[PDB]
This record gives sequence, C-alpha cells and structure tokens, in this order.
Amino acid sequence: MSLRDKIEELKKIEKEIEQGGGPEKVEKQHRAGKLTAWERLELLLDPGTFVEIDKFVEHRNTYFGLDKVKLPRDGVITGVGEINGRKVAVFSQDFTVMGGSLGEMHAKKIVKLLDLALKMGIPVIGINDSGGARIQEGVDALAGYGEIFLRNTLASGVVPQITV
Amino acid sequence: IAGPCAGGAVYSPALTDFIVMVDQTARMFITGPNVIKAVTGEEISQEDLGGAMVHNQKSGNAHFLADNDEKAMSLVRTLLSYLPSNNAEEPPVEDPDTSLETPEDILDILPDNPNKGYDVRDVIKRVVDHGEFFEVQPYFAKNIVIGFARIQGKTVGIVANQPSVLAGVLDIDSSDKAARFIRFLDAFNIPILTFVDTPGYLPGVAQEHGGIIRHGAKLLYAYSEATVPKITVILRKAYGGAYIAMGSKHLGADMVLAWPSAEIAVMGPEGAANIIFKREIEASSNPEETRRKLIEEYKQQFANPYIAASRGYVDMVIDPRETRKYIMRALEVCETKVEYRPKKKHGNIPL
Amino acid sequence: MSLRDKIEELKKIEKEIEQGGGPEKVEKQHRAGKLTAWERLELLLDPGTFVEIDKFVEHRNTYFGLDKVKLPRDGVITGVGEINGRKVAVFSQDFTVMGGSLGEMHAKKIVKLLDLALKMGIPVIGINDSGGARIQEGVDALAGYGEIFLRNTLASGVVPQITVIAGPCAGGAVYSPALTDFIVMVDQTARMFITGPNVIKAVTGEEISQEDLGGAMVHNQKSGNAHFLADNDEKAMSLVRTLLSYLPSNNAEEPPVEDPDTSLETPEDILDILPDNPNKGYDVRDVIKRVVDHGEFFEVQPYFAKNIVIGFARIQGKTVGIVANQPSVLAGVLDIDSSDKAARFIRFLDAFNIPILTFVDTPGYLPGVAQEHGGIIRHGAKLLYAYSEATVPKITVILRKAYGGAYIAMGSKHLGADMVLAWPSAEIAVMGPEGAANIIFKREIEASSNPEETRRKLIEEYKQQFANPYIAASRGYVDMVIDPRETRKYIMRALEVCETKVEYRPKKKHGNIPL
Ligand SMILES: [Mg+2]
Repeated sequence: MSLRDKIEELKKIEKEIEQGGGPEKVEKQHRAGKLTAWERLELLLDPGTFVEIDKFVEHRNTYFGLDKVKLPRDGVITGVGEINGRKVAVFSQDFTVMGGSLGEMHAKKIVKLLDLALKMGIPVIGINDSGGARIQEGVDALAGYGEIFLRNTLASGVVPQITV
Repeated sequence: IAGPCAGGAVYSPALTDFIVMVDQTARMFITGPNVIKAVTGEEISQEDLGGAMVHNQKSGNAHFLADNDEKAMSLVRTLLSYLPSNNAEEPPVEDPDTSLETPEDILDILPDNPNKGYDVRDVIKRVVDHGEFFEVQPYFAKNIVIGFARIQGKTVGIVANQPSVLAGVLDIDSSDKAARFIRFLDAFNIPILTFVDTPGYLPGVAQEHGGIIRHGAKLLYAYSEATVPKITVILRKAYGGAYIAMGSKHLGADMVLAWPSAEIAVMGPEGAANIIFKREIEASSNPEETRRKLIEEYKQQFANPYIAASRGYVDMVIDPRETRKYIMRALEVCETKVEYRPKKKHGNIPL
Repeated sequence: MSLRDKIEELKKIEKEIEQGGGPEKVEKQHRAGKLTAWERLELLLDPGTFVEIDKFVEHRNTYFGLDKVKLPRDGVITGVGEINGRKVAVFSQDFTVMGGSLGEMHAKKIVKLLDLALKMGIPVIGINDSGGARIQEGVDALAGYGEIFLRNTLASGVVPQITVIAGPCAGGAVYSPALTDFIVMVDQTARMFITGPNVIKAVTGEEISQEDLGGAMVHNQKSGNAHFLADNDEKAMSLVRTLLSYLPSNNAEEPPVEDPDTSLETPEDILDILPDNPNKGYDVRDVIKRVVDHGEFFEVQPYFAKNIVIGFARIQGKTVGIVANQPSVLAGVLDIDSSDKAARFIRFLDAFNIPILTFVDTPGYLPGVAQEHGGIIRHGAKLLYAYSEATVPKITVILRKAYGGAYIAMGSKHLGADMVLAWPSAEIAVMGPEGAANIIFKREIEASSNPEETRRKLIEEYKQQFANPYIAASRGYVDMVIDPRETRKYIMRALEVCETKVEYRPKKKHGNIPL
C-alpha cells in the first residue's frame, strides 16, 4: 500500500529469493562439502563491497512444468565487488536451484556481466557449479551457452578471466 | 549577456554551451522593436521582447539569470568548477562527500496519493554530495529539471521529471532542454544521472502541429548516442514512450534502479486495461465495478517494477534509502567505461 | 516422413505465413486504399531480388490470450533486396496481423535488420503501418521500441535511413521515423501522432479528426516532420527508388554517378527570371532548373517553410544538394522553420559526402514577437553550425539580396564556402540599405529641412556605392562577380576541383549544436 508497506513487501521478496533452492537443498550442498553460491562470494570479495544485479530475474520458458515453479535468480548470482580495493565482476552459480542448470535467463545474466566486465575493463571471476543445460529450455539453453562463449572469446587478452 | 546584444551578434552566444543573462540590463534579439512595429504592427518593449527573463522563461535561449554583473561573474566561476578545460580531460574533483547514507526522510517526499506531485529537487538533494544542486535553465520547461551536482566530489549532470509541474510530462520544450544538456554532458565526459516520474507526453493539437515527434526524438537520440555513464532511478510513474526516453536500459543505461513505488507500464494502466479488457467490461452486468476491479489488478500485477526487473530491464528494485550508495558504487565502476560508436563525420539528429 | 514429405510440409507452413492476417483482413486493407506489406515490397524492390529472413519467427508472450493465437511473421516482413542493382535492407509492417502492432519479436526482427544494414554498409527502408505497441505484451513492447531507436541513432549518418508511413503510426511508433533521415507519407491513408484524438479530447477538450491531427499533409505542411507526400503506395515506392538513386549506400562512399549532362551552357532566358523591380519576387526553382543537369530537380519538404527551397539535383551526373531562398514566399526571409528545414538537410548532405549548392536572395530574418519568443536565435544558429561544420564542397551563388545575418548564414565564405559567385544583381550589405543609411546618416537626416528627400538620396547613393557586389569581391569574400549565363560552367569546374577536397575538424565525440 504505502511506500513503507511496499518496502516491507520488497524485503519479503528478497528474503525468498535469498533462500536459493531452499533449506533442504542448502543442507545437502553443505553435506557434500560444498559452500553455497552466496557464501563463496562472501569469502571472495572485500567485505561489504558486493553489488548484486539482476536478483529479480525470472525464467520465461514454460515447457515441461517450468510455468509452475519459481527459480530464484534463475540459478546464478551476478555482480561487481572489490578484491583488495580493485573492481572485479563475479558470477556464482547456485546448485540448489535445479542443479545449477543453465536456463536462458541464467545465461543472459552471465552474458550481461561479461559484456559489462569487458566495457569497464575489469577482471571476471566465474564460479561454476552446474549439471549443465537446463534440458527443459531446449535450444534456448544452447543459444545461452553460445553467447557466453562468444563473450569469453572477445574478452580474451582484454580482461583476465578466472574460473573456479 | 551583460548589455545589449542585437542582430547578428546573437548567434555567437547561441553557438556556445551556456548563456548567462543579467536581469534588467541584458537584452538580446535579432530584430528590435522598431523594425517589428514597422513590419508587423506589434508594439513591444525591448525588455518584453528580449529581456533576461524572456530568454530564461519563454524562448529557451538562456540558461541562467543573474541579478547583476557581480553575480554573473560568480555564477560563471561556479559553473566552471563543474567542468573540464577540454574534452580530453576528466571533470575536476571538488569537496568530496564520501558518506553513503541517504536520510530517512527521503521516504516522506512522495505523497501517499499517486495523483499528487512533489518537488523532485527534494529527492535530488537527498542523494547528491552535501545536498548541493546547481540548476540549469530553471525558468524554462519546468516540467523537467536539469543541472550539475557531485557524487564523491565528481561532477554528474541531473535530468529529472518534475511531477509538480504539468504532471511531469514530456513535451517539445522539455525535450529540447534536456536533450541539449545531455549532449553537452556526453561531450565533456560527465556522467548522467536520471530521475524518472512521468505519465507520458503532453497531449495537444499544438504539440503535434508543433513537431513533438522531431523534438521528442532529440532526447532519444541524445541518450542513445551518449557513451558517458548513465544511471537511472525510477521513483514512480514511467509510462509508454516517456519511460523509454528517460534514460532507459534500452537506450544504453549502465544501471537502472527502481524504488518500490515505481510503476512501469506500456501505457497508462487505465487506458491499457480499457483496451485489453474491452470485451469483458462490455459483457459484465456492471461495467464500472469490473473496469475498476481490472484497473487495480492491472496496476498490481503488470505495472509493478518487478516485471521489468524479471527481464533485467531494471537491474535492481531498491529501498529508497539505498539510492545514494548504489549511485556512488555504480559510478566508481563506470569511471573506466569505454564504449565505441560507428565512424561518422557526425550524425543527423532531428532539429 | 521423407525429405520430400518435409519439403511439402515446409511449403504449407510458408503459404500459411504468407496469408498474413487472413483473406478478410487483406480485403479490408485493400478497401482502405492500402496495399499489403508484401505488395509494397514487390513494387519497391527489383523483380525477384528480395531475400526474406526471420519469416518463421513466432511471438513468445502468453498474456491476455496471446498463447491461443499464431501471428505470422509477428507482423513484419524483414529482408534484403536490390534497388537498381544495389543492396538495400527493408522492413514492411503488416497491418493485417493485430493492427501491425509491435510485439517483442516483431521489434527484435527490425533490430536484427538494422544491425545488419549497419554492418553491411547498406541503406534501410522502413515501411510503417501499425496501430502502435502491442499492449498485451507490456514493457517488452517498450523494450522493443527502445532497442530500435538505439539502432537508428547508431546508424544515423552512417547508412541512409528512409521511412515510409503508409498507414497508422501511433504512440512510440512515431520516433523511429523521426530518427531516420527522410519520411515519405501517403496521402489519406497515412497518419502519425504520439497521442490520438480521443485522448486529446479527454485531456484538452480539443476535438480533431486523425487526418487533421496527423495526416500526411499536416506533417508535410505544419509540423515539419515529413519530407514527401505520395498520393499512393505505388507513388511512395517509386519516390523511394528515385531518392536512393541520389544517395550513397553508406558514409564511406562517394554518391552514385548517373546520366551526365556534359553541356556547359546556361540558357539565355536565365536573364529573364529576376524581375526588373527589386521589390518583386520570383520562383528560385526557375534559376535552379536552368543550372542543374537536364533541368531536373527533386525537391524535399516542398510544403513546409516554402520561403526556403531544398532538394537533390546533379551536376555532370554527380549528386548535389540545393539550398535556396525563395523570394516569392515571405520575400525569401529566414525564420525558425526555414532554418530547421535547411540545417537538417545540410547535415545529411555533409554526412553522406554530397556537395552543397546554395542560391542566395534574402533580405534577412522574419521580424515578429513570435519568432523571438519561439527561439529564432537558437533555431537560426543551427543553419550557421550546419554550414560551418560541413567539410563537403560548398558552392554559393548570390543572385540578388544578401543582407545582415542572412548573408552570413546562406553558405557565406566566412563559414567555409569553397567558392562564392555573385551575379551583377547581387546586393550585399551589413543590413538593409534603408536601415543602414538611417543609422550612418542619422545626424544629416535629422538636421535636414527635408529628411525624407535627404534620406532617399543617401539610400540610393549607399545602394550604389556600398552594396554592389564589388566591395565584397574587392576583399575576396566573393571570389568572382559573374555573368549569370556563366553560372553552370563555374559550378561544374569548381565541383571537379572539389572532388579531392579534404578538410579536418577537431577531435570530439560530437558537437553541441543548438536544439
Ligand atoms: Mg524547435
């Protein structure tokens, strides 16, 4: 309703997105000896320096029951932070959301982040943790990968690219 | 302009970036009152034809009104303080504000009632260094606000809808005003900070017959062409072509933030819902109940800022109290933004 | 099942797409006096040269019943064809598919087409025929328009962009046209407006028809938005082909050379155009046509600011742009509207490497409070900027009057003209000779027993002694005072030399032209 009611609603929506694939999937990540997508960033970056973008992105493909589910961040955290006072573009795949599978929107977020790293002249860090293509999205997932590969090639010898 | 400025004299000032005019003593016109009277019959004083207020308020020719020569000299010194010497230099860094916090009372500026306005300068000043805003062309096309300010000591230019004047619409004069300013900022390497709250273009036969099409396109061209950093904050309404024009992601903004009060829609929610549900409204056993149900529902489900955030058109929906901090950090990253344009002698902007 | 079975299937899928919105929507289109999107391309492009792309594109948004319909081509045909043997990118909106509304995929098709034109260095022809945003698709529709405008802006002054308005063009749809170089509007069937009459009526109480608000003639005559008025879709297609024949494919080419007139002569009757009475007007196009190849003049914006004339011609087969004061309309004064018309045309010419040929006969600027209050300073300054900035060859011929600021603005030597010629009828002065004598001789005239007689003699002596073309020629401002019958020869010879003209400009992202 009011501006402060809408701020409280915004906070609800963000907490939900920040669950990832939920407490049970998160617990399983930890049992496997693995940190979550957000815990990794929290260790990688200078404290308090990370700005997320595209947190509210949602998938568009409806196939095979995708129209009945919400997929937080579409499985990937993208943003810019600092490492020892220098700007770095980072992405961190969230395995808790459909095995960290790469949907169309997931790919588009990484493409956007790579485009941005190149344009701003900052290193990119990719943290990979993914079963592969979200199979349900069909050829859009391959389009997604291809565009990423294209961005990696243009950035090659321009900004350093590190993968984990 | 610190005195008369008549005939061919006027064109040099028009070809410079900014014109300061001194209140009672400055006058500028191509043709004087005697010749106008001899040709048209119109009786007018030099002040009313081309005084400093006329050019600041009506003609759109001048950017500042100084009360006297002293004030005009200081005004010039202050304007230069925001600018580089040339286009190969970064603008200067002055008196940095490195605090991150936006005050709590930023939450009390927008009215509860969406039909009411507010002064957008109350938002600007709660986001920029030290609350300092140096307004350009304040008397002309007041439905849009433009000027200089600083973020962490570095010059930014501001473009903002003014919802307290003509509902914050865009029109012929506001397009001209903002478009030229944007092009100046771009040329001299200054970031562009845009604040959005607009329901669309001013309707009117005179707007259409006056060329709202070619004039409005100048603002699209200006943002699109610009390679400086472009950060945009949607405060409230952003409908139709006006959403696109006001530093949208689609014209190459680097970051788009939306307050939770933002309302992004293809047209006015009322007009959209009337078209889309045209049939259901006409087949209901009470149209105005269903039409009002559907309009509220359209606003809630379709016009909220999360639809555009879900597509990545809005990078983040944010607490208004985070606004200064997002801008500061975006601008730290964007200090090294390099963007290329096709090789051309120049473009063909609409005129 | 088999490959040939799959070919038969493919052909069926294609035939269904080619129906557009269906037989009844096509009948309706034709009843409105409009051709289909495909019939238009057929006339526009050389026979059998069109290659369509993205024919099989389908919309993705499912809102408001959109998941229960097929929309062929998503309402737009895109591809590449030839016009007179040269490659051109084309799009053609299909009004029979949801009123030619712009969806997400429709827009992406057009974006892809513009990206391609730019990359390949070829012109773009947009045929618009659209109710506006597909509102059922919401912010994606707006995203679409936005990306189109960005592509138009990037392409601006790199490849020629021509828009034909051949039906409705409402809302944000209007801005892509505005960002293109030239707009052809079809009489009666074309309409363009941001806001429609019903919204205007609801908000301002003004009652107006669509034709009176945004018809082809309105935009040609009142608003200054459009450059040509075609009767017909057929006529609009032939107009586009003729226009392109003047233009290069892109900004890295010299313009095309076509059917050279190699004669040097200017007919004797060029001496009979300017009246004996210097207060009488004439049609400047009678001078233009006795100087350019074959007498052929292709006029741009002929209904708007008719006190100035612009268009394309050829000299020895090579494209030139014409800018000329029109003494038969508002005594050939400069004003807001003429300044806009000429300045934008000149910037186009310069961007695409076309010489500028100026014909000067102007007493100055239009006096009036509305001119001052409407910004004649900033608008007038656009013309000065446009000439000053131009690095293409600039040839200026002064036929008669050239007074004050307008002398300067009309391609003067001081703004970088490569050659300035004056007829013996030329009258170059710092302002109108009456106003100048009134200032210079203020004391003699006021002192006199008969101020009007005294004033009258001084004006005559001033015109004779100070305003003749030989004063400016004595300083080298006018390169030559010429016999009017020598005009064509001078222009040809100068243009031959100026083919290799190289001029630099300071490095900048761009300038800050007044708007
Ligand atoms: Mg104007």
